[PDB]
Amino acid sequence: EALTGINGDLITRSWSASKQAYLTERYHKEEAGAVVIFAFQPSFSEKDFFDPDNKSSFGEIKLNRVQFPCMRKIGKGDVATVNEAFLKNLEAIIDPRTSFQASVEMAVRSRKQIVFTGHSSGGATAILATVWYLEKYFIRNPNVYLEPRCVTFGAPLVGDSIFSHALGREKWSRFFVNFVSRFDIVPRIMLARKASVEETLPHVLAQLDPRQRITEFYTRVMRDTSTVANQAVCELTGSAEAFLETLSSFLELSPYRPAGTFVFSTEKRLVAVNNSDAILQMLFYTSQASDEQEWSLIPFRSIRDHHSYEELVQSMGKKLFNHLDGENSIESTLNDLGVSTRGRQYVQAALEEEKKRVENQKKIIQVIEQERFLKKLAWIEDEYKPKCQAHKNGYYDSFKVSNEENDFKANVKRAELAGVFDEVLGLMKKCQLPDEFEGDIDWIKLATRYRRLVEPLDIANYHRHLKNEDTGPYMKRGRPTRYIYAQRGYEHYILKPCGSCFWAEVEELKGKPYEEVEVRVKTLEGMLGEWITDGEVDDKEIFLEGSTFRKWWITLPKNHKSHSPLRDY
Amino acid sequence: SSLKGSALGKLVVTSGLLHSSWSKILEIHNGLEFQIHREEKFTLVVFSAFNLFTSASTSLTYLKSELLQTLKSEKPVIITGAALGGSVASLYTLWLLETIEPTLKRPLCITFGSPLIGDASLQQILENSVRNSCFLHVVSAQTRIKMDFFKPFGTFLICFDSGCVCIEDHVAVTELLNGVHDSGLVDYSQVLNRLDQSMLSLADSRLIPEDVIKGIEKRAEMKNLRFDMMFKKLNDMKISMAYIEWYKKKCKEVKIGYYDRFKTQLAFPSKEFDINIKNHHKSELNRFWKSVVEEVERRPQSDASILKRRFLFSGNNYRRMIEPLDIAEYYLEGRKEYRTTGRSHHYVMLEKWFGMESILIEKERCKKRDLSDLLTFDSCFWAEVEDSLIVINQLNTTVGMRDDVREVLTRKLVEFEGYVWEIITKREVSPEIFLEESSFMKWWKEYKKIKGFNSSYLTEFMNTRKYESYGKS
Amino acid sequence: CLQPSFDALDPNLKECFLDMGSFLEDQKIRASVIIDMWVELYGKGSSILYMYLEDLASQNLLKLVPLGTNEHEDGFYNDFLVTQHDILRELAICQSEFKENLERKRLNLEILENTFPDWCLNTINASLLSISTDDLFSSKWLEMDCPNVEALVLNLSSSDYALPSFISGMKKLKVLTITNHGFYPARLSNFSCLSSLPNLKRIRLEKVSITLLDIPQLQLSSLKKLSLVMCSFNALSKLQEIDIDYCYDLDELPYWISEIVSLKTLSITNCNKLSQLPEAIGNLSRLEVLRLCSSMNLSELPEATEGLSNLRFLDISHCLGLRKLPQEIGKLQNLKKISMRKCSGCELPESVTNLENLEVKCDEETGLLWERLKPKMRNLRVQEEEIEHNLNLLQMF
Ligand SMILES: Nc1ncnc2c1ncn2[C@@H]1O[C@H](COP(=O)(O)OP(=O)(O)OC[C@H]2O[C@@H](O[C@@H]3[C@H](O)[C@@H](COP(=O)(O)OP(=O)(O)OP(=O)(O)O)O[C@H]3n3cnc4c(N)ncnc43)[C@H](O)[C@@H]2O)[C@@H](O)[C@H]1O
Repeated sequence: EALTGINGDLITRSWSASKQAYLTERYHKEEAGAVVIFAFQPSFSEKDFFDPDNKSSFGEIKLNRVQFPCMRKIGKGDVATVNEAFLKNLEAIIDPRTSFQASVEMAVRSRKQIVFTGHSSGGATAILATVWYLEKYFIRNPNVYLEPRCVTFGAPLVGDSIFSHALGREKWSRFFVNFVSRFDIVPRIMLARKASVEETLPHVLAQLDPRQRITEFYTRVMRDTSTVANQAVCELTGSAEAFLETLSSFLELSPYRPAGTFVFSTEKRLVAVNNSDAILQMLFYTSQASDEQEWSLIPFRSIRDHHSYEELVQSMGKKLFNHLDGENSIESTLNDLGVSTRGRQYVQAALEEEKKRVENQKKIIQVIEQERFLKKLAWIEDEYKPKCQAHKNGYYDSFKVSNEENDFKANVKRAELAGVFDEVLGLMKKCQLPDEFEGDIDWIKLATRYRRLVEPLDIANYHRHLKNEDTGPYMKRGRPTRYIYAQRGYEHYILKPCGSCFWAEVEELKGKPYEEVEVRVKTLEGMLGEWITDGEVDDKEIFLEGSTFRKWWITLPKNHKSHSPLRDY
Repeated sequence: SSLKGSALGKLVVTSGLLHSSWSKILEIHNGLEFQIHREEKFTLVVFSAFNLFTSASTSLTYLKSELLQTLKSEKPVIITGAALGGSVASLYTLWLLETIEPTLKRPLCITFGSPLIGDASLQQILENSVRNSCFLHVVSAQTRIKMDFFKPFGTFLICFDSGCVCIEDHVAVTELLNGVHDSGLVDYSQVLNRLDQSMLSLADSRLIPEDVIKGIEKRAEMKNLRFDMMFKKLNDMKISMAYIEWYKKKCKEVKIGYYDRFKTQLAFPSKEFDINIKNHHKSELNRFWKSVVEEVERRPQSDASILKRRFLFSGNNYRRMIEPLDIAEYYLEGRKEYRTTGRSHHYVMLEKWFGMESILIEKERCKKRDLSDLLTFDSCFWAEVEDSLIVINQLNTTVGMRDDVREVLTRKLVEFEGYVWEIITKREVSPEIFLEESSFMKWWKEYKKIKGFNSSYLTEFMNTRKYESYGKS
Repeated sequence: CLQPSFDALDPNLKECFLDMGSFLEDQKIRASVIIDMWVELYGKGSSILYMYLEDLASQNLLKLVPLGTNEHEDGFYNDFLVTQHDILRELAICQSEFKENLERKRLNLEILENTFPDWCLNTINASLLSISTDDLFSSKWLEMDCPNVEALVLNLSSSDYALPSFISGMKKLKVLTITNHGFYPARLSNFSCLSSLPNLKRIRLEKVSITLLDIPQLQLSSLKKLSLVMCSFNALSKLQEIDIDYCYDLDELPYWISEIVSLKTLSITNCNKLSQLPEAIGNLSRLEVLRLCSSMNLSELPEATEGLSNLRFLDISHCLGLRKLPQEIGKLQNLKKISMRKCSGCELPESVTNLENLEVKCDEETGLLWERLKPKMRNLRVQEEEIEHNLNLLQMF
């Protein structure tokens, strides 16, 4: 109850509700004191795992950005990928006809600690329901809305690497728990291809439903999972990236990745792993048989252990509990589960890569916490800008004329900042920084303060040397990705409950017929009015006599200047 | 590490390429053998030594055209072969890779123990290139290759009694193949069956000793840190370029260009600053950009040999700003024909790499902009000017000339002034050439006396004192 | 104004400020010349004179600008630059105007194209007199017997200049200053005159082209320091320092420099045409400091550095050409400081594991490279400093 946070009473009640929900093919609501449990009904059919309308080799559909805003990478922009049938069942049970939303609202009104339980196919819907409840009510106020838990038994994989990254960034991975046994085909059935098991699905699915082909089915599943297990560690280590690129397009792998806390179970021990990558390697090695006699009865035992989840509840306290990631001496606890020796080093490397990532984060924060780094920003914001404002010009045109000597200092302590910022960006892009680092408010504030002070000088340097004539406009191509990353991060941080390119527009509208740039001029005049008050652009520099914006507003026709909102001069 | 190679070998053996390749090769076996087998997933053909390749040159060209037409459909094609068929297929794919674009599907050749003799000179061009990624050699543990001058190229999949591991280092492949070649060739079908049985097995031992993996691992960190140290040196190279920019800006104040100033202080060293500009802020940039060009040409940073735009965008400015300083040193020694014989390689490489992507851009120009800080688009411009001077003096010093050499030198002067007016009309040259003590005005003064009765619109533009308005608002 | 500010300063500081007016007006002088002049003339220490220079810079009397990232070391003040304003120089020269030419200690002599000053004919008892020659000067002046001269400053402007004869009349001259401020390397001759003066201690030569072996032919024992700046190339018993800076035609160092046993600091700075060093440099006995800064064409260092027993301070610097270090440095026990800034192409030999008690000053990458042997070496005080990209080199443009 330390590395997970769940007691035995909640597990017992959730298991009882999941067992009782096997009837009527509907969700069962059970209220006890403060806890309100919702047990989703399982579905055992060939269409429940793979959607008939989907024509891809794997059940895949990109999440709609309107429904799930937080399930995306704020840097790249790639949305997550989930199963289609589970999502369809989710919006089917979420419709007002099923009255699930009313029950959820009634439970969130007075009760607290809402937990979601379900069986094999019920856990797949319970995970998505917990995600929906987190994105609807929890994201508004973490203190008002109690932390919703989720306990599933043998549910298959539902999200991909993007889903796990989005869960880890918002620190929501501590609310999901999935119980998996040593021999269970359901948690590992989604990694197999739809065409590989197209014939064997209905028979084994009807057999696993309560109330010769199995061997080939299990062999195909394990063979399809072995490729993913090997490619995962090959991409994590980076060995033979060119060979991986050559062999990647030849075959199609399932992008499903385990998400949330997993609790492996057996006769005597209860191992819990919190690493997203380690579980993928552990599943294949735990499903393996040591000798041929165990492999002979491997399918008959795997199809039988899928229902033997009631013993886990009664014998929870008697079993040994240990954490793999936090505690050391993983040799004994990994050998007791059944993993061989060669998988132990794979698991240890998958665990040590996270420690190396944390060490890289510590190095980055120690580098940015120095005084030499902040000295450049201090000199820029306290020495150069005020002394340039003292004259009859701004720090934008003074950097373009480059008459005095301080402009060389601005160039050097702008390139020196751009170098380290691009280094940090390349570190965070190549999967070398933790998922929470981008969610840190300190890094967001630092990136915003760096952008709002360096991007004007960057545009001045870009336009003062006529580089736009050879590299096209600055806004289209020629803008560093660090500014876009910082802008998207700041927007997602302020909108979870740009003005920096303002000059980049003024340089484009200058020297153009007024009849052609009507909409652009008026849109800029409408936007900078709020860009002044929110803090993106400054009111003093743009309104000086020597500023380029004043000359651009003067050269505009008097008809537009009379009705212009920014009439200050 | 060793387990990473074992995981790669397990992936490629469970993928099912080797079984189908061996089966198809032996079925074609059951000179030069050409296969036109087409599959729904990917095309797999078996080509089963210089004379044999040269004899089928027409068939090789036809097959290369067919393979290009097939790869145009975004379909991967793999060429395999027997012992000699492996070398034949390797030569064929090495010849075809030059025409095949890296953006399209790259052809992958898979050979089962083909002994080929290729000297280290051929291995040096593809030391870290992506060509090693095309060829995959799988050999038995007992079978080896006896090579003294030959160097192994490409990834080598070495199989053992249990499993197979891939080696991506040439030194490790040479160390493993240090023994003499084995005349006996075992059946690869039994080897594939044993590899499949080992992949089905839960445990697999590590056959590579620590001395083999040690050198590979320690070379890994240096070959991976060279990239990032160049990435971080780009920033102080930018500062050196800023130093040179400020030097040029200060030199502009005096009525003389920076090219002529460099040329005159190279012969009369003084003032203690041009020495630092020449020896400190110039050699660093040259060495760094030469290394960057060599590394990008060897191994691409992205597809289709596309280096990062941050690198090439700055390399273009570097070339356009530094090449005249090298032209000065080249022509001061007395050498001629710089644009053809004396031009460096990395300059032309950067020019081609910028011209490739210079079409997709949406650039547009307006005449009202100030061109004072504009850089000359043709960096070899000065390389022509000096040449014309070598002609002009040649007309005055040597008396008793044959009139035909006079005529061809007059034609050279005419084409030179035509090119000058062409690049002036398009506004593609810097206005620092019209300075008082600039070399262009000296050339014009030397050419005005020789021109005489002949007249052109360039002469009128120069005499009317309209060159002052050029490049200004 | 000027007189009250001069009187408010220290007496020694005021005398040094008054003597600083010997240089030409609106000129750019390096601090080493003034430092050596004040050390040999007044006799005070070099550190306290550097402190006096800093104090005069604090009072805005003179302008001191550094041109090198290296800090103020012991005996190395060549990178720094000291310029004076025209008004301050005129105010300093205006003092002691009532005193006669021979009565005043500091004198200024201005020469014409062919005419000579009236004071050059008669004898002058001044200890400090400077002669300024234009380009048209043919070294024709009246003879003067002035044995009291202890400091002589020459401002050359001719391509072919002849040394005056009355230098042989001088008896207790201590420093010689020859600075060619023309447009071409000046040619000099008639060196035997300086061979007659037996009390010359420090000789400085700027922008004068003379043959190298004519200096040992002088056979002067009193000489202690020799400097050569921007010069296109048992006799020396007490010569201790040889400064060769900014020589562009220096392909190889001459052989006579190696034969002397009394050198202790051999500085080779900004010599970008020298790629090889002779082995005879290892025959030197007591070389304390061996500077090779900014000589970015020096390929590798000779083996004879192993023979350097008392090489305490080895001021290596941004030498890009350096690619190899000697195989045995550990035999140099007295070595204390090594700077490897911007020069990482050379690989640290195994001998670095042997020598201990080193204060290494390098950059980030060189510091990280040296940190590989940090657990092996004992108490290696690796220090990483900062580089300040300044634009002060645009004054000597
Ligand atoms: N004509 C001149 N006349 C006189 N002096 C000159 C001249 N020219 C240079 N100097 C001097 O050279 C010094 C530096 O040279 P200099 O030439 O190196 O000049 P600077 O680089 O310091 O400044 C250039 C400005 O251009 C923007 O930078 C982006 C961005 O940084 C990167 C992608 O960014 P990223 O997205 O992070 O890269 P990736 O992640 O790899 O993208 P991916 O490949 O898709 O993955 O491209 C860069 N970029 C875009 N366009 C250009 C371009 N036309 N030229 C060079 N870089 C470009 C940014 O506004 C910067 O002010 C300057 O200080 C000058 O003193």
